[PDB]
This record gives sequence, structure tokens and C-alpha cells, in this order.
Amino acid sequence: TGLAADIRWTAYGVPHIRAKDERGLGYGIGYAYARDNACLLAEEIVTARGERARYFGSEGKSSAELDNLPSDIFYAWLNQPEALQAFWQAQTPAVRQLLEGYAAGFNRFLREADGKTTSCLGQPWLRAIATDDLLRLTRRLLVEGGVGQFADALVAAAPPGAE
Amino acid sequence: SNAIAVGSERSADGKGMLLANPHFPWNGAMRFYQMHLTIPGRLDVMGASLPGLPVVNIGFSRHLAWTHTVDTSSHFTLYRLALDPKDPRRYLVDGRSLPLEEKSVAIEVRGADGKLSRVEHKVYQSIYGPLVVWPGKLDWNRSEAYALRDANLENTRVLQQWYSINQASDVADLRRRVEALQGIPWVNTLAADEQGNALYMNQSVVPYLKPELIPACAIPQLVAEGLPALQGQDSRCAWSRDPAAAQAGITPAAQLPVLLRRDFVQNSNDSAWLTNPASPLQGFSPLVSQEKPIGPRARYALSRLQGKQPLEAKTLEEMVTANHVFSADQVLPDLLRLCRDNQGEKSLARACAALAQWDRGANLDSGSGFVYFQRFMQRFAELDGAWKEPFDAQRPLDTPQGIALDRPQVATQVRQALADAAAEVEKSGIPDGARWGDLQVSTRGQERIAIPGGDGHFGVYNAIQSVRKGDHLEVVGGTSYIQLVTFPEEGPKARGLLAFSQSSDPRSPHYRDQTELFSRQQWQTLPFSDRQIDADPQLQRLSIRE
Ligand SMILES: C=CCNc1ncnc2ccc(Br)cc12
Repeated sequence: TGLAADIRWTAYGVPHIRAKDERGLGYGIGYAYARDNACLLAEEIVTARGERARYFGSEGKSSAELDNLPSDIFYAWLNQPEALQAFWQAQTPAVRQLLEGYAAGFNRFLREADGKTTSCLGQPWLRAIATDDLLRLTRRLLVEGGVGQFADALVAAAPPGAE
Repeated sequence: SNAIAVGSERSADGKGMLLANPHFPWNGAMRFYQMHLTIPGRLDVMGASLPGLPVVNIGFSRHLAWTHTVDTSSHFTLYRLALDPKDPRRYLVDGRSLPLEEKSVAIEVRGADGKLSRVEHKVYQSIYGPLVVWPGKLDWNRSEAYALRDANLENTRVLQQWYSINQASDVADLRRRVEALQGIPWVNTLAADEQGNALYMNQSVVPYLKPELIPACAIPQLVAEGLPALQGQDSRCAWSRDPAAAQAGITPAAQLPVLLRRDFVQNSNDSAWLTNPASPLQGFSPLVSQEKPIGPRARYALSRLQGKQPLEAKTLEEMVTANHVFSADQVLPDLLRLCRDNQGEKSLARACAALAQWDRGANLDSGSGFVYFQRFMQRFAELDGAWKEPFDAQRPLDTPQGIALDRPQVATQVRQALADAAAEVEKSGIPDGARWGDLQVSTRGQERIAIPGGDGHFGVYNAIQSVRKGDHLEVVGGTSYIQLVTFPEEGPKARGLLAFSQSSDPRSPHYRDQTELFSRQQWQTLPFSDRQIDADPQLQRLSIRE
């Protein structure tokens, strides 16, 4: 609660979010983004949670073109509970509030969606999100210039046998 | 990505100007999204962000505009491990054998039967980070293995960093806010303000090694090819500590390249070196910035930016919308000369005709000459010593240039390259008289939209990356969020587009509306002031609470 936003859309569906605080601001952002891109965020959250193989099997790929199972191993490793907790604990009050608002705003859209702008309505992977999910996405981007470029290589790293 | 910031000494109005032309994917976790954020009295910022982020990543405010490009700095180091000769799951640091740590993750997998089965996977870790294997290059044998230390894993400041940037007043404030927090993971920052300051910052999270440690700590064979690799058997090759750095082991802000000028700064994914050739940035760690030959995009930009004539907003817009294939400038004059030298050669006739008629562009109506040129360049790149003028460090903006046709071996190899390129083009199913826009498209539902631009490696400022899919080249990345900002008295004037449109969902009214506009290269106002927003006849409003 204590979440409120004023949203104006101009030409081409560009939102202009006005709020009195970070949680309200995040609320407006999450709602507006969900209207245009709920399915996209849901997919990328599945990726960052390492749940691609769970929903889609091992034959598919992520939008980064990694195989589902190797992608899942990498993201489960990257986004372990301990890492997410430490990340969360290091966040400023303002950032925590932005993220809390965002999750609530996205979830509000999901509750009310009738399919007008959402093609994945009814899919089991289109689900309410949590602030941890937003941290998973943040960390996925954080390592795009680092260990993320070696995701396949990390998965493939196994000690030698008797050769 | 491209970025150009113009200051008071070069702008037509004596104020700041910024062109932001990031090159990012058209789908997925890095798909830009436009938004304007306001907490009245203390935050008012507009631009674009990435999926799931509640802050603007590239944008503008009352007195400031900023953007980002991917930098050439290292944001991790590999560590070559010396394995314990008695145990390949142990490794040596200062001659002492340490055990690898094992972290298992469990993944659920949906089978053909629709049921879930559990897969357990072991991730081996050293003191530096996880082990990585690139078969045939970075192996894990009985002698050596490789671990990877990612500097951004400890960067918990990233979200706060962009929220802070969103609150920045001018260029000086922006610089203070970024240098103070050091939360930018892997991009340069370029900015301009109303007062006419132009800023470049190579201010990101970069592993720190003191200068004297590099020669002994580098892996010689791996650094030649630009992999940041260090000796993992020596404790002295740990990242250096400096209390001034925001994060232990990263490079302090004062040691990273910055250029603050009143003429211009630019970057097209090369190092800091030639941000502005009048003031080269040199003497930095190899992990930070090196004096490497610039790409054709930067070479193109500098060709348009240098000199003393004022720069107008129109000039910067047209640097994008011209779709000039700048790599043609170095090669095509001499390639056409070879064509005239080989008249009556049946294998070269179609190629040489297409090339001579070609407008040297990646426009929608651009002729098949572009396709011939691309296939030739892919082969020309593999040839040795074919440049008439090789890269000259003393002339880094004007070299390499021309084909060494006076050299008989080069003449034979270049002609063969063109024959082979022509054979490939003609082998593929390309209709007679077809244009570039007939080939390169973005799919929207069952429809296609023609997309102008070409690969940045050919020096097209409007960089577009596409992949063959059926009968077409499908756009996957490149020009994305475009913003061009000036500062007239009334308030910031922003113009641009989101090339792929706001919504990735085919059902949305905003799935292809800006993509139609991008095809026609018709940029639009990005409304920021209450007046601009209220003037829009499409204005809609919703207030929500819970
Ligand atoms: C283009 C801007 C790059 N911006 C970012 N690059 C990597 N990781 C990030 C994580 C959070 C945020 Br906010 C922004 C990030």
C-alpha cells in the first residue's frame, strides 16, 4: 500500500509517470511497462531465475541464444539466494522503494489483463513478480561484460579424466 | 553504439548538443523502452531504459543529456591456474596446494512426457571465481585450468548509479555523481549540458593492477589477442587495493580516462584514445584503454566533426540518416579501377556494374552494389598486405586507405576476391534489380517492414545487424533508441525514435508504429515539458493506486 502514480501517454505509447515518491514512481513504471511488455519481462525473468528448461524443455534457447539448460545452470549459479540477499541488503532505501513499486505495478497490470495488449495470457510462466526477480534481471545485465560472456564456458568446465 | 557531444565552441547556438545512437538488440533483456519519470520538485528525466529497471539509462533532463557506448576496457580478468601435479582439482598459489570449491545447482527439466526431472550440476570455483573451459584454447587438463574474476559481481551500486545520474543537473554534476559511486558496469558515458560542456568518461568498473605488476602478471600469449588474463599461481597478481576506489580491487576514478571539452567528444566503441584527436587520451593501463586503430564508424564521425564549421542538430541527424557506407571510401575507388582494367571478363561484369551504379549507401533504395561490396569486404579482410597505405599510427584518421593494385600478387588476389564474392551473390536467390530495402526487414506479425542501415563493421553510422531468415535478412540489433537533444531557452528540445517501437507484443497499438517511421527515417519530438505533453492530440491519462 501507499502506492500511487499518475501516468500520461503521448504519441507512440510513451509513458510519463508522475509520483510523490520512489514507490509510487516504480508503481507507474511497472504498470506502464507491463501494458507493453508483460510477456517479454516474464520470459526474461524465467531466464534469470534459471527456469527455462522447467517451462520450455531442453531443446529451446533464451533470447540471448543460449541453450535452456546451460542458461539455467548459469543463472541459478549467478542468482543464488545468498547473492540476491547480499545484493538486496546493499540497496539504498530509495532503490528498494523503486523496485517494490515496480513489482507491485507490474503485478497490478497482470491482475487486470484481459489480453488487449498481452499475447501470453494464460501461460503458466506469466506470473506475479517479486523484487528478487528484478534483482535477478539486474545481475544478469551486470555481468553481460564479464562472466556472462563465458556462460557456456562455465557450464562446460569439468576436471580431466584418465586421458 | 555511437555518441557525439558538442559544446559551445562548435554548436550553431553556442549551447550543448548530444546525439545518442546506441546499438543494442531489437529483442530480449536489452530491448530499450521509452519513459519519462517525474517526482515534482526533485526528479524530472526522460529517455529509455532496459526491461525491469525503474530508472532511465540513456536520457535527458532540464539542462543535461547523456548517453552510453560499450567501452573497450576489461571488466573481468581470467586467471591461469597452475594445477597441483598430484591432483587436477587442486591448484597452486605461491607453491601451496589449494582445493577447488564445489557449488552444485539443481535444475528442473520438462521432458517429452511433460514431467519434470531434476538435473544436478557441479560448478567448480577457485579463490578468483568459477573455472571456465573454451575447448582448444582454455582447457582444464592436468597442468592448467582457467578461472574468471568478474569485477561487476561485487558492484551492488549499479541501480543507485543510474538513479543518481537521473538526478544530475549538468555535466559537472554528472561527472561528480559517477566518479563518486563508480557503479557503471561496462559503458562509456558521453554528455552535454545547456552551458555547452561536452563530456566523455571511460568511467566504469575495471579490475585494477598497479603498473609495475602488469609485465610479470600478464599471460603473454593471451593478451596479444586482447583477453585480460593474469598469472593465477602468484598471490602478487591479485587485483590491487586502493582505498580511493569505491569497490575493493577496482580502478580508482581519477585513473580512468575523462575528457571535458567545449568543442566535441565522440565514441563508436573504440578506446578512449581518439575521443577528440586534438587531445588524445594516452598512458592508461592495457586493462583500461589502448591506442588501437579506430573502427570505420569513428573514422566516419571524425571526418564529419573535425574542422571549424558550426554543427547543427540537422548535421548530427543526417550523420545517422545518410546511411553512408564509409568503408567504401577506402576501397571502392580502387576496386572500380580494377573493374575498368578487367572489362570483358564475364565473371566480374555483374559485380562491377552494380558497384559503379551504387550510391555507396545502405538506404532502402540502395542498389545491389551494397551486397556485392559486403561479400567482397569479407574476403578483402582476410588478405595480407592488400592496403595501398597500411594503418599509420601517425595518421590514425586517414589510414588504412586504397588497394595496392601496383603490387601484382595483390591485384590477382583482389580480383579473385571479387570473382568469389560475385559468385556468392549470384548463387543466392536475389531478384534482378532488387534493392537493399527489399532484402533487410523487420518482421511484424506476418508482415515485413523495410529497414535502412547496415553493419557497423562497414562504417555505416546507422548500424544494423541482420541474419538470414528464409528469403530475407531479419534485423536483430543496432540503432535502437535515438535521441538528439538541444537546449533552446524554453526547455530541452529532444528528437528521435525507438526503432523497434515500444511494445514487443503483436497485439499492441505500439508494436510497429515507430518502426514504420524508422523505415521512412522520420524522427519525432520526444515531448518533455508539460506544454509539449499537453499539445499532443494522442494524450491519454490514467491515475492508479493500491
Ligand atoms: C546502457 C546502459 C547500461 N546499463 C546497465 N548495464 C549493465 N547492468 C545494468 C544493471 C542495472 C542498471 Br539500472 C543498468 C545497467
